[PDB]
Formats: sequence, C-alpha cells, structure tokens
Amino acid sequence: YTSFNTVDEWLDAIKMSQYKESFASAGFTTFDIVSQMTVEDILRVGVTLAGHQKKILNSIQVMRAQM
Repeated sequence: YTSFNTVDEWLDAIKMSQYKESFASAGFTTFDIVSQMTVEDILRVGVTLAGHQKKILNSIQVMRAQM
C-alpha cells in the first residue's frame, strides 16, 4: 500500500468518508500515530458505527505491517 498520499487516501480505501475530522482528534491524520492502536481507539475517534469500527481494526495493521 505504498501508493497513498495521506490518511485521506488510506481511509478512502476502507470507505471512511465520515472519519476525517474524527481521526484528527485522536491523532490518526498520518502514517504513524494511527499505526499504534486497536479497536479501543476506533470507538474513541467516534466510529460507533458497527462494522466500520471493525473495518479500520485490521487497517491499522497496514502500517505496522511494513514498519
């Protein structure tokens, strides 16, 4: 996944239109901070939406995978 420009291009691949300013509060606006959390953090950013919360759960690993 080294073809992304910013968290906007990454969250876009997982369908996160209503998760922009939401990730800015927790600090997931780049390829690093968001690569150090789990499902407990998704519920904090405001991802109460079911399914969507578990979707980014495996996405957070896309960063630690190559890191």
